[PDB]
Amino acid sequence: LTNSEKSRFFLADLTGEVQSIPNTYGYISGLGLFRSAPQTQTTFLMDLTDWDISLLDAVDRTSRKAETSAPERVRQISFPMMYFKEVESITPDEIQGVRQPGTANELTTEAVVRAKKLMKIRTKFDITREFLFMQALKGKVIDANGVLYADLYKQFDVTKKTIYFDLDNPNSDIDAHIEDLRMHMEDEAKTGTVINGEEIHIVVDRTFFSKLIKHPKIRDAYLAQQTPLAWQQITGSLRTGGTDGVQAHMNRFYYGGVVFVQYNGKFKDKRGKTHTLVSIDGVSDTNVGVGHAFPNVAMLGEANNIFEVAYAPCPKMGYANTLGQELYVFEYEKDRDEGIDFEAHSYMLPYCTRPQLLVDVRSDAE
Amino acid sequence: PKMGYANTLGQELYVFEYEKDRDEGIDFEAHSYMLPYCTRPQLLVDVRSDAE
Amino acid sequence: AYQGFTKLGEREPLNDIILWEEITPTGHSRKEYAPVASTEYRVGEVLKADGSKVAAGQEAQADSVCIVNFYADLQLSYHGQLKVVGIYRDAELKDLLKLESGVDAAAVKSALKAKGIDFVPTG
Repeated sequence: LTNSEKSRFFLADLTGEVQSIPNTYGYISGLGLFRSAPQTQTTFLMDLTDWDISLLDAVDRTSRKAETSAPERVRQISFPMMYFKEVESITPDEIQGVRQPGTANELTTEAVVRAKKLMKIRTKFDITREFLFMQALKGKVIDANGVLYADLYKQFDVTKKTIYFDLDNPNSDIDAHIEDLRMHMEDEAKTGTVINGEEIHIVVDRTFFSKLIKHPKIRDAYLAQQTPLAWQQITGSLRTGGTDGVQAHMNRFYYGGVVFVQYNGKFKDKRGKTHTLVSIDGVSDTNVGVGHAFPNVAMLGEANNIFEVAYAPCPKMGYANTLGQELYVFEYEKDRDEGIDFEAHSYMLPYCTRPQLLVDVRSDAE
Repeated sequence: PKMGYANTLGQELYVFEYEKDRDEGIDFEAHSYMLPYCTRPQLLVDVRSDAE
Repeated sequence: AYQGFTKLGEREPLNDIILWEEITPTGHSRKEYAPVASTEYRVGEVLKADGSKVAAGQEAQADSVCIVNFYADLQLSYHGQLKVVGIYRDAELKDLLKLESGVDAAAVKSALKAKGIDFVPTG
């Protein structure tokens, strides 16, 4: 029961309230790829040791001559970490007099405002974490502003690998490119163990997935099948799996021993420019599809995990030299009952210890 | 206009006591947000001691 | 860093290049030098008679091969020794050689081979 329009003396009804929460994506965060590695200091080091092998050259017996092998190579690297701080304040003049949306004549309290502010802060930090994880998956950790914090390829002295699927050409060998991507991980892992290249994640965008599932070779291959998989993929829901941040079921496609998942995650920064999670810095031709292939968790084993995220303490008066945390929230009151201050801190870095395994994928031809 | 007092019934006088940093002293503050009015101003008439 | 990568350095070469040497009570193939000026020695660098590294055009006067890691700032070796020791007599080292800029290896190897220092192939 609130004042009607046009007249302050007659009444109308206020049925309810509709809200438009922004879309948020958390696929990479929910994947569980980046194991948590709490940290005490502000920087962490790492030792890199490797050796090489060669073939013996035949040497004659009577002239007693031999061969030798080069010694090992040991290096060391260091990592800085990003600090995120976000401040929010509550004041009496945004509570006094202001009316609670969706209600006729009841007033906003401090509790609802505080709850909504904290929820927005936590959501912002979650989407920032997801964007950082995706950037680390790309192999280069670029901040939303654009500043470089850790270039994994130069740090480990490796070169990025990209594969051109050439989905436009009807005669393209999809099997050949899939096999190349599959064998690249096995060849460049160099962990000393036995690698299974079929255990990888291939995350592509909308255009790449559309061009892949509509290729004449793939469709003609799956149409001439009498298996339930082909029936589902051709005439059926292409949305198995999922539980994405927005959609309940992500698009995925089985062609070889690998799967292609379509990820639509995108965010905006303060400047207004959008940040598509599945993208290549530089490419924007609109008609080319891009993707990112990274090793599965169960490929190198749990003993050799390559996806870790660090956390170090905030610079507060009593948190020094302690284990890091996902997020710190602090309550500070303004003097003279003038309001309440909020601060949120998070000091993290996602990184990959084997950046060579992060393989890029494109839909155009080289 | 202070936290914990917004959207509350007003009083004749609001007396507050604030402690200065480092026990330097005590800060006071007196607030009063008031306005008197007469519902029937036609009953208020001025009388003067001089002719028109 | 502002450049994107921080490389704290590479481990200095280990004293493992020696495969065989004339083992004698006082040491036969090893001689000690006076560390010249502010000079940073490492394992496998070819030295002259005075103690400085061989430069381009000075290949014929190759006197020995350094087998210690010296530090100019500390004026001490990596084992806390006051002098720098090289290999100048009958011995057999590996191909690992920290040559200077613009100095050919073949002239250095032949000069060392004249004194009885042999180099083995390394894979």
